[PDB]
Amino acid sequence: SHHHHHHSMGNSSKGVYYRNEEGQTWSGVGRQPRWLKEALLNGMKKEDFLVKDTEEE
DNA sequence: GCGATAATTGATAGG
DNA sequence: CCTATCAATTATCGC
Repeated sequence: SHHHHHHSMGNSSKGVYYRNEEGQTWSGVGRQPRWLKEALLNGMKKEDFLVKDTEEE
Protein backbone atom coordinates (compact mmCIF):
# COMPACT_ATOMS: atom_id res chain seq x y z
CA SER A 1 0.00 0.00 0.00
CA HIS A 2 1.16 3.56 -0.71
CA HIS A 3 1.46 4.77 2.88
CA HIS A 4 2.97 8.24 2.57
CA HIS A 5 2.04 11.91 2.83
CA HIS A 6 2.36 12.51 -0.91
CA HIS A 7 1.29 16.15 -0.17
CA SER A 8 -1.56 15.73 -2.65
CA MET A 9 -4.81 15.30 -0.68
CA GLY A 10 -8.25 16.00 -2.12
CA ASN A 11 -8.34 19.77 -2.50
CA SER A 12 -9.12 22.05 -5.43
CA SER A 13 -11.67 24.67 -4.33
CA LYS A 14 -9.13 26.58 -2.24
CA GLY A 15 -5.86 28.46 -2.45
CA VAL A 16 -4.03 25.73 -4.35
CA TYR A 17 -0.54 26.54 -5.62
CA TYR A 18 2.85 25.11 -6.51
CA ARG A 19 5.88 26.06 -4.42
CA ASN A 20 9.51 25.25 -5.16
CA GLU A 21 12.83 25.92 -3.38
CA GLU A 22 12.87 29.41 -4.94
CA GLY A 23 9.86 30.18 -2.77
CA GLN A 24 7.94 31.22 -5.86
CA THR A 25 4.35 30.02 -6.20
CA TRP A 26 2.10 29.21 -9.16
CA SER A 27 -1.70 29.45 -9.01
CA GLY A 28 -2.05 26.39 -11.24
CA VAL A 29 -4.26 28.22 -13.71
CA GLY A 30 -3.32 29.75 -17.05
CA ARG A 31 0.34 29.03 -17.63
CA GLN A 32 3.13 27.90 -15.32
CA PRO A 33 6.21 30.03 -14.47
CA ARG A 34 9.66 29.39 -15.94
CA TRP A 35 10.79 27.61 -12.74
CA LEU A 36 7.96 25.08 -13.07
CA LYS A 37 9.50 23.77 -16.26
CA GLU A 38 12.91 23.63 -14.60
CA ALA A 39 11.57 21.86 -11.53
CA LEU A 40 9.76 19.40 -13.79
CA LEU A 41 12.90 18.44 -15.73
CA ASN A 42 14.83 18.46 -12.45
CA GLY A 43 13.57 14.93 -11.92
CA MET A 44 10.45 15.60 -9.88
CA LYS A 45 6.80 15.94 -10.82
CA LYS A 46 5.14 19.32 -10.23
CA GLU A 47 2.70 17.54 -7.93
CA ASP A 48 5.64 16.73 -5.63
CA PHE A 49 5.74 20.40 -4.59
CA LEU A 50 2.01 21.11 -4.70
CA VAL A 51 1.05 22.98 -1.52
CA LYS A 52 -2.47 24.20 -0.78
CA ASP A 53 -3.96 26.78 1.59
CA THR A 54 -4.45 23.83 3.90
CA GLU A 55 -1.62 21.47 4.97
CA GLU A 56 0.73 24.31 4.05
CA GLU A 57 4.28 24.64 5.40
C1' DG B 1 5.65 46.38 1.97
C1' DC B 2 1.49 46.72 -0.93
C1' DG B 3 -0.74 48.28 -5.31
C1' DA B 4 -0.53 49.24 -10.31
C1' DT B 5 1.89 49.14 -14.79
C1' DA B 6 5.20 47.17 -18.02
C1' DA B 7 8.05 43.24 -19.84
C1' DT B 8 8.92 38.21 -20.13
C1' DT B 9 7.27 33.51 -20.20
C1' DG B 10 3.82 29.71 -21.10
C1' DA B 11 -0.27 28.06 -23.51
C1' DT B 12 -3.81 28.48 -27.14
C1' DA B 13 -5.27 29.82 -31.82
C1' DG B 14 -4.41 30.51 -36.81
C1' DG B 15 -1.61 29.44 -41.06
C1' DC C 1 5.67 22.80 -37.53
C1' DC C 2 5.78 28.20 -37.29
C1' DT C 3 3.68 32.76 -36.41
C1' DA C 4 0.32 35.59 -33.79
C1' DT C 5 -2.81 36.57 -29.83
C1' DC C 6 -4.30 36.09 -25.01
C1' DA C 7 -3.42 34.90 -20.05
C1' DA C 8 -0.38 34.51 -16.03
C1' DT C 9 4.09 35.51 -13.66
C1' DT C 10 8.04 38.35 -12.67
C1' DA C 11 10.08 42.93 -12.20
C1' DT C 12 9.86 48.15 -11.75
C1' DC C 13 7.57 52.44 -10.24
C1' DG C 14 4.28 54.74 -7.05
C1' DC C 15 2.42 55.15 -2.57
